[PDB]
Amino acid sequence: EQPRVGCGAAIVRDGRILLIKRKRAPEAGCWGLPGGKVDWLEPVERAVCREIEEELGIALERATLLCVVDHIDAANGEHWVAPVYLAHAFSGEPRVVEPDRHEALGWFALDDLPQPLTHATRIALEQVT
Repeated sequence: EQPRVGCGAAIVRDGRILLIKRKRAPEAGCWGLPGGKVDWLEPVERAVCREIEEELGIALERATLLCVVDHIDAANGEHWVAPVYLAHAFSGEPRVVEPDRHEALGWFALDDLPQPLTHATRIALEQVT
């Protein structure tokens, strides 16, 4: 019926980005930015923090707006619009908190990215560098 609101985080340290590999559709088997849906009555920035905490077990500090991703896929019947925030700083150490949803995690150099990447990640990366 109508477009849904998502969000994401581009977590970058030392010219490397933190990517997580999805097990489940959509975009199953792709490496991508952490993120997810914004909940009813939740500010978008509190959603980025919560969702990265839920997925990676870390707490973002000082995340700034980077871009907005259109995820339009008429064939599979979905439309998400997803603001993506850049973060250089956080507390805790990243881990796959939910083994049912993700099966790998890593720091990758922006010139040597893994494949395949989620659409959201390709668009985000065109902004960063």
